[PDB]
Amino acid sequence: PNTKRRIRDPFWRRSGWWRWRQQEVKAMNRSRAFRRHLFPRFTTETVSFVDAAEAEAKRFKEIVAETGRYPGQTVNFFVPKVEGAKLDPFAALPSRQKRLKLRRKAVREAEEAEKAREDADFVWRGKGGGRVWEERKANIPLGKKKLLLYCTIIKGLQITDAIDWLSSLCLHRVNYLLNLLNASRKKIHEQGGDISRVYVESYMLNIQGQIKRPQFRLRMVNLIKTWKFAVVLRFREYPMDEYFHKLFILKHVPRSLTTDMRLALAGQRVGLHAVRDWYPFLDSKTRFFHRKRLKWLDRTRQFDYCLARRVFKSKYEENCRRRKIQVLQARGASDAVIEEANL
Amino acid sequence: MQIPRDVIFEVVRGFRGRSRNCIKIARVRAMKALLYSSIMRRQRQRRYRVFWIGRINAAGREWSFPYAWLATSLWRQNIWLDRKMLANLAETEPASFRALVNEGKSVYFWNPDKVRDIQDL
Amino acid sequence: AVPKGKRSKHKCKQRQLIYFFDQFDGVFKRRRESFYRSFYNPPYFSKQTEQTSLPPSVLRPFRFPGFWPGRFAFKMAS
Amino acid sequence: HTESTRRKQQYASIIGKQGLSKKRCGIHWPRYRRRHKARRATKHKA
RNA sequence: UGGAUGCGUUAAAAAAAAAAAAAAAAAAA
RNA sequence: UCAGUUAGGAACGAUAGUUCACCGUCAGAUGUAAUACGUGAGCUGGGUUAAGAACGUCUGGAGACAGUUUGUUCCCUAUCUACCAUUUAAAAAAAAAAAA
RNA sequence: CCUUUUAAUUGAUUAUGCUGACUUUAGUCCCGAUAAACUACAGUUCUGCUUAAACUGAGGAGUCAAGUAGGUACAAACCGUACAAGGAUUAAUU
RNA sequence: UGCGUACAUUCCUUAAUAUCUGGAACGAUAGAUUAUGAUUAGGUAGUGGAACAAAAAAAAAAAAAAAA
RNA sequence: GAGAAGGGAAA
RNA sequence: GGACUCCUUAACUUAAACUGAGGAGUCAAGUAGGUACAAACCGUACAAGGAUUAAUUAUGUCCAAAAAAAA
RNA sequence: ACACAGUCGGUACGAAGUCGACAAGGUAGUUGAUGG
RNA sequence: AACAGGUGCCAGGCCAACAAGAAUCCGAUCCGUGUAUUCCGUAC
Repeated sequence: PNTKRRIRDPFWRRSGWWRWRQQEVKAMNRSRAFRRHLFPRFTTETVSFVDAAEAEAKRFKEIVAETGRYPGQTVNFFVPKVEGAKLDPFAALPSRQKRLKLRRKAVREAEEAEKAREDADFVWRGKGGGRVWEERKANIPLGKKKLLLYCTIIKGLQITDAIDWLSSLCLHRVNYLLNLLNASRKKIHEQGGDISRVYVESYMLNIQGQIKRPQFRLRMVNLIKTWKFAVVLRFREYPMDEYFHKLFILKHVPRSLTTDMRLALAGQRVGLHAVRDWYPFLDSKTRFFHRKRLKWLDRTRQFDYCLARRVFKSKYEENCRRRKIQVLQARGASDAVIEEANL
Repeated sequence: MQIPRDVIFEVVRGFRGRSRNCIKIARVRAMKALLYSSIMRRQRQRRYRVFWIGRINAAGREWSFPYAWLATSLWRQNIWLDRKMLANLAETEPASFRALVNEGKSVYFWNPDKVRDIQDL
Repeated sequence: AVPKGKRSKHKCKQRQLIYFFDQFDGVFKRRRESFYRSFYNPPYFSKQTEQTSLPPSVLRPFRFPGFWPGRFAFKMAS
Repeated sequence: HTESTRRKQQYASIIGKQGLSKKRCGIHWPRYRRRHKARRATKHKA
């Protein structure tokens, strides 16, 4: 290796990383991160995401605690769980996966409803929202200490970025995580999620155990352990508004996407217009200078957040629709079939 | 046990590390915490009293009447406002505190029977 | 020589973060950079995996159709 | 100890409620049944 | 066409010197 | 003898388990004391204080001697303090979404 | 519930306690002796050591162990494997 | 000629079991708790009194106001 | 004005 | 078959938190204050419990640290 | 965290307004106490 | 209340070849051998 590479330390620095310095520097960093945002100067509404299943579970348990009875009970009372009991007192409520399914259903319904709402182009929604999947893999022969490294690598990344990350490491036991990621991506694509805007939002490690083997030594017998762990990953499909605000406004673009763009330009698989088309996302320098240009246009009030968002969304959707139509046409399908596919 | 287990676990809330949930360590930490509380609750009265005393002394010195003379004057005048009340008047009722200082001076600075004028002889 | 006491959870967490940064900046960043630079060449084709692998190819896919301005597929011939 | 305290708390939570079932009572099912039989005992021949 | 070391050669002067890692009227980042 | 703004320095051997010493050479500058008689988780193990064995001596003996001898496994992958080395940064991992 | 009783052997921060689980040391110690190629027009890499004949009238000069330790698909499976006349006079059939 | 400083059964709430605290008093269908009554209430070994320890068993889990 | 002999430093 | 301070003593090198006697005080088994910092010295109207009132105990009054120097 | 890692305390809104507000001002919603 | 077994869990009267209730009302989400009231059988 370089032998002069700068290796980072999160707790100490030559420049002075005492706690007061950390406070001041992180105040500066927070200020810069907040100022990096551009916000629309006119919106019609401030819709916020809510989870009906979670709200109903909360109210159900609050009623149980407040009245000592199930909602609707008039004679008997609530019976907490005891040792050996085979009945779940909260069996009527949905499970976590059921709540996730209901969330996906509600997201689909709201997406369909928004297509027939006036002024839908001037509504602020915020960070949270979209569909969520939770995928679990068990029997991984790795320990907490290594799994923490491999998951801290990928947390917060787009799914293809995470797959590229973990594939570059050439570690045999990371094949488990790679299999989980590949299977999750395939499942979401088959269910109809847009792989392009699926991110790894969080992870959870659950121990399962450790198999012990004797190790015979000079004066004692030891026990060497092989771990058994399970990993749960939370994938989230960002809504189109959040995707726009992330990629276009804050310039937080997947490196996999940027690499694909650069490879296309280098191989001349696209026209010369692609350079200006992809300028807002192509490279670090282009992203920085486009962010500067957008900031100046916003401060002169020539930039329009809602119009830019609409243009970005329309271009993305039209590209996807063209892909679908042309892949159908490549099969020799009839005009009636193609038309009916759009209903 | 010296303290009930539930009380121990309730008192060790907010502590660091194993002291929150391990009974062996939580017991020692809770014993020390409650012993400190017991001693300091008995000790804090005089620590508050000295604060009152210092505040009164500064307020009186502002008018050139140190705490010693002020206290003698009030007690001699049959004014039995306590130290906390005097400090409160000093920090929140300056006019009334100045009136108290004036009353104290009127008794402290008594005059001898005969006064001598020696400015021109 | 042996430890005189048990290392605490706080310090173990600190060590986790420090070792993460060490391994990151020493191995993982470099490996990822090399992996992403290798994309400018056709993928490696192992002659010992011929019996089961796909035929050799040079094309590398564009994996974000929403950003593709060109054609995705050609019309069926006749 | 902790196990005895937990078992006593659970028994105190369930034992006072009429009409429970075996799946609700778990390990306390025979004790609950005997308790209800004793409570009924007073109704015999009114 | 060269490398290291001393068994080889040179110096034994400067200390407000050689040198360094935090320009600081910025008093609540 | 007294005195410092305390400045530069004082070599090697025979017998010997030795320290302190004796003797020999060089030099012509005995130095002294403390630091757990500094320092064995840094080294050696010659003396010395286990099992074997021998001489002198004491008892009736097994045995013994602040008498003499010969032989006899010197462990530890350093957690903390200390010290010597050593260290991009505001950022160049991830995240940090306001106003109403 | 309350009441009365119970011989429950009835209250565990501690016996280098017992039976176990799970942390710290730590992602630290631990990795045995020599290795290459398998090819866009022929071939014979290098090294350590030397009983590697398997009918020539001769069971091929031993014992013992593997309670079947060199069979078989890149298998720590399934299946198969010790024939004292050695069965293929199989120079056959095609 | 002063002042600082430790101590409240001043206020409020509890407790006293090897025969002497009023109490041999006032009540009494099973003691409600003393308002300027007294002594008072640090404590190892030792000794003593009391309150718990969510359970089980028992042939006593509806004569109980108002509502239903 | 004192083992003021914890530190500063006072007539 | 305890420790230290004090008074009076025997032994000791008129030595030792030395040894051994006769009496008081604390500790032992007694918190919080002073005496610079882990019993034995000083002091207590000695600690059932709670509280943002008060008192000249020892002992202080330049600062660390509460507490005097009008005209 | 200086801390056997605890304990006792712990920030006192608005005037951030203004077509404001006894004796003098030289009009500042400024000022009155003070010769050796 | 030991008027045993089984029946989705606590049943004298649902089954169990010889007695007697598909008894009624009330039950968060299914069921009830459960609560309350009542009738019947028993030399079991």
